[PDB]
Amino acid sequence: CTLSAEDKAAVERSKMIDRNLREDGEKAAREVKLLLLGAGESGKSTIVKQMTGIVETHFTFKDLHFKMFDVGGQRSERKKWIHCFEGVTAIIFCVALSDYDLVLMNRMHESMKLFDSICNNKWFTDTSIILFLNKKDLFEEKIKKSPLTICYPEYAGSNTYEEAAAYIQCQFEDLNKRKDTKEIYTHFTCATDTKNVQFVFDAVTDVIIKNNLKDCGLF
Amino acid sequence: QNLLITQQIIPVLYCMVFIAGILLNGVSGWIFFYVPSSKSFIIYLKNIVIADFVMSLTFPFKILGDSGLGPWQLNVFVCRVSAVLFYVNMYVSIVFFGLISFDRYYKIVKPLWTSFIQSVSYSKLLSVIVWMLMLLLAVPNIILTNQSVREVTQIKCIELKSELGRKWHKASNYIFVAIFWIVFLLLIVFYTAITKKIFKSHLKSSRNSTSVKKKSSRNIFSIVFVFFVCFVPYHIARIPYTKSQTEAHYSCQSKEILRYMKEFTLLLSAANVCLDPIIYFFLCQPFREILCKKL
Amino acid sequence: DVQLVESGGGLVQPGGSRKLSCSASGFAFSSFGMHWVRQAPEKGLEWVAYISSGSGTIYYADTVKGRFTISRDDPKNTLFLQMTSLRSEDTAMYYCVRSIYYYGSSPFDFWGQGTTLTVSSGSDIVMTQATSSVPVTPGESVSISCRSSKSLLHSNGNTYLYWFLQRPGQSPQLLIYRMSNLASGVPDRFSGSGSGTAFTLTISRLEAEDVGVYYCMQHLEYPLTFGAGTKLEL
Amino acid sequence: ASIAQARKLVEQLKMEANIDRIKVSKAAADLMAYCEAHAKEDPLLTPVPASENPFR
Amino acid sequence: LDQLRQEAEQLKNQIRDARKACADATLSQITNNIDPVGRIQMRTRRTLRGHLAKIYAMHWGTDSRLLVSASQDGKLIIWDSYTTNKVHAIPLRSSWVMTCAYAPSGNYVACGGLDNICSIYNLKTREGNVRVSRELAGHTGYLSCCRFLDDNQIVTSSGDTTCALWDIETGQQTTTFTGHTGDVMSLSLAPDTRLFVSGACDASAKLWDVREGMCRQTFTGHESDINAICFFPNGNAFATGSDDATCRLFDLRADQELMTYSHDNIICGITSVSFSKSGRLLLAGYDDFNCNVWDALKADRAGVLAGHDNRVSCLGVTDDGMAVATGSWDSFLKIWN
Ligand SMILES: O=c1ccn([C@@H]2O[C@H](COP(=O)(O)OP(=O)(O)O[C@H]3O[C@H](CO)[C@@H](O)[C@H](O)[C@H]3O)[C@@H](O)[C@H]2O)c(=O)[nH]1
Repeated sequence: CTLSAEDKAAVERSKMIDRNLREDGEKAAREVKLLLLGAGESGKSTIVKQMTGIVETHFTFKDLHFKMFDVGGQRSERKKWIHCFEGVTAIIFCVALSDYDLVLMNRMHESMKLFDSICNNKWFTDTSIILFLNKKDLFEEKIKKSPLTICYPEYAGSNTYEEAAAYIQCQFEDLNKRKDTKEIYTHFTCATDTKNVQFVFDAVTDVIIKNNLKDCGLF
Repeated sequence: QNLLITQQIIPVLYCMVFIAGILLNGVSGWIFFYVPSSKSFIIYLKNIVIADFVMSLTFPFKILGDSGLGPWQLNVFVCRVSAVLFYVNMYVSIVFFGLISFDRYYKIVKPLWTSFIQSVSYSKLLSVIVWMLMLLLAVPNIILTNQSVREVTQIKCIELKSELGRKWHKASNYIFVAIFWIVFLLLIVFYTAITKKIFKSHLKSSRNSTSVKKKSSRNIFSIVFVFFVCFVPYHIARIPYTKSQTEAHYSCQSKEILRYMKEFTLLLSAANVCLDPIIYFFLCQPFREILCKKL
Repeated sequence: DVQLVESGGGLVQPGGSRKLSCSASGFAFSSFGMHWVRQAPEKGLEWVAYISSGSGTIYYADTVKGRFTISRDDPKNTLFLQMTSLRSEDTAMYYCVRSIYYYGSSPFDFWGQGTTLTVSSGSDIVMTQATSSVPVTPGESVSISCRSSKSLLHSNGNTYLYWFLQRPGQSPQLLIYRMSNLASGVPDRFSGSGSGTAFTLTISRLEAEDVGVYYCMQHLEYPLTFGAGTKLEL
Repeated sequence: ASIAQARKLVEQLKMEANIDRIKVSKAAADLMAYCEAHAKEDPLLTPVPASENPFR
Repeated sequence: LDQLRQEAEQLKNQIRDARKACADATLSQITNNIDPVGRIQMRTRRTLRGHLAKIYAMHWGTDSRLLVSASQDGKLIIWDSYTTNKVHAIPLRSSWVMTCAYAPSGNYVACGGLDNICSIYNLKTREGNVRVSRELAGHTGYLSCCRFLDDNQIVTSSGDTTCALWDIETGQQTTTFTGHTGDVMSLSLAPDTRLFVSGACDASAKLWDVREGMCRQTFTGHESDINAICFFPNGNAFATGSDDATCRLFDLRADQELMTYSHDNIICGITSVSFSKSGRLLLAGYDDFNCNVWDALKADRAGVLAGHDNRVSCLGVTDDGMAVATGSWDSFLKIWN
């Protein structure tokens, strides 16, 4: 019927390729896409250890396959490839707490600027940003000798680890201009902590439930 | 009662329902023609809008028959063809609501069974076999009347069906009521499980978690409430009416009151046609995106 | 590199059953269609069967339909041909032929070694060879002519004619696919031309490496038929 | 570092300075002539009938 | 330092003065005597489906029938455009590809992206499966564009503000083109494959010589990042699409911008630029989910292609000018005739 033997066999090959691509897409749909971001050596390598231009790390936890993509070392215009990560399930933004008292302009100021740019851009208008505050032990060690007023002159609190950490977390979360649609998950880690993967698991579970609600015509 | 409910209020309310639903479902189908079939939910919504549009097309025949202004030989066509088609569309819409509820349950709760019924790959086959099953079930209701009118001025539909026709009408209506009730129970349990999963989902976060929970719970509650108030009275009043039109153990006053109740409840079920676009299609992301890009 | 090793041949009593096997290596057997082709000790015009990639479509010859069966096993990369109630006409050498199908592909490019199986004692388009034995001299140009019952040109502009060369003691190799395209590894001395019904294969500067029997095959219709075979001598 | 980059930029600008530039009235005329000459061989500019259209 | 800067400023002023002196007329006022092309009504003839993510690049084959495309799902699909059949499907090691090329002979395909690596896959393998033939590495930025220059060598542009001509057989950078101060986002090889124009994020394009390796010319006038570039069919001119809603046609001989294609109703970026066979029509893909066909000689918008529901990332025209293939972020390809 209008098709020759070779044409029909080529159509069959195309159908087989369609089936293979559908299977691959179904397999990739359930994978948790994570975008790892940070201002530098804030602890992205440390997070990757316990969990070229783009570094892909695939790991399975509690029957979920996470693919974390690290864009460190790209050194090019970030605005030219962030749209590639529009469909990324969650963004792990790592901030070095001990970098509050360091400078390159304060290092924490640059980290906050990067967080504001990533969170408030058009491509991540609804993508959840789980935030890690690494080097909490170093921050507690150097918070008694180096007051937070160096980085945050408006900090009216005392030189206590809990108060300073809460203030820094609140300042980072206040950069979100879409709090109604985007949720920021804040976690504190020091080194080789096994709770980081559990916190990421819970955050991505909530994100996956919300996305399933959206895709079912229910949210 | 007579000549004021059946002939005056029922046609007016039905033509209001028609002027709403016909336009709403025409726009919805025009938008869905451009919506890609990316998932089972999309094709279920397309089947639902098709059924709603066919119900809207059926409505003018009913409103012209009940009003009593049309030809005396048009009520036969209304009950023989248009009414059966309307019931077919209503029940395929009900079972597709049940299928949507099951798909949402499987996608959200993430059960442990090997594979889901209404699986997306076979969802098209499921939809076509559901359509064929309902059409074959109600086809004798069209092809087994085959009886003369014998009263042009007053047409009683059950009086123009054969003995086998009457028996099949009774059995078919009974099993439509049964299939609706089991679909409603499945929908209730599926949506209750979905709500329980949602309320157990976000436990630590706030602000956004509250908004997500409120929106999802409001959508689920609106769906179940509309389904209830649009279908439950009809299928609690249909069986007494079905045995009223088929048995002589009912008095004239009881027959009339049951006919009025059935007519009003079917009016509610018909208004569900115009309610459907704002509860199901609007929440669909591709449908809303395509509709909002027109202007 | 690419290899299709056949096994399972031998002597079979009439009415018996035999399972010929073809082990594939050096190529992605899963994505390749596989044909079973029969070379009689005298004719060699018979194509037995064909299985598509993934076993989606399976075709048999009219002589073997309902009698033979062809199957494939991709994980072990093997092609099986099970034959029941064998007849004396099945005494021949069987080849498993690699055949991929896409736009610009080269089907029937590689043929297996083949196994000899000896059995004890109308609507199909036919391809005819204009000659059987052609006395040739190296360094000259030789034209092999073939004719077809029906036009091989299709509505898509493709003429599905294949020219194969079978050397003495060697399996046939694809020279020309689709009547105009040179197969990989075939020297440019071979050219193909046609007008839909009559076709000519021209060889320029003939050598001793292309002396054998030349076969023409059609792929327009599912029952694949071969030519009588033009043999070149000296 | 800065001196070398400045020298390289100056050399590049000097190399780009001594080039033969034709008038815009000439380049535009040449482009228009090329467009007119190949106008009859443009399926997009002049739609091809479905008989000779391979995408119908 | 200061003296070198002053000399560079003087050289730039001399360049501007020469360009002004050689600009005796303008293309718009020269092509005022030719009849307009009318209304171009292109209806989508083919619709290719099967990509599971946003399509970022496509490239037509020289036979005007094969069409390679790359998606962010990690798939490089080669289509038979005539029958909408998937000739090939290549899984990629990195799913962040944003460019793809089709070899003029058709024996090879290319891809690249955030992995900073250009992967060349052989299509005519004897094993019958498309396996990666070469893995060119050395770029420190994302591979934004790549164009084949015969089978043995290929021209690529990266996000580290550099382009590179690579010898595929040896895998080494035969030539490195440096001088862009912004990330190069597009490439275009001349019909004779001796010169090529590359537009970068520095709001500038550069005409480079493949053999010499030196920057032949520099073109400026765009107000934002240039994302698309394409030679005129004659090869003496090219067109650039930039982030600001305007295309610009420059001429190599005049070293000036001949035409500007912009509309007040458009405020979105331009992702792709291509010409027709005769060069009369300039087709530009925009971020408004629609493509615009302008009269290149008259700067009038000849028509609109409005079949894509998402951003039209990639666009191409066949070598015979028969059809135009536009791939968008909606994971669909559309072939218009
Ligand atoms: O679940 C059902 C029930 C009935 N039918 C058939 O559809 C027709 C509808 O009749 P029925 O459901 O018994 O409604 P009635 O009350 O008999 O309705 C008739 O009389 C009404 C006024 O009393 C009019 O409004 C209707 O148009 C007319 O069909 C009958 O022939 C049935 O055979 C179905 O297909 N499915």
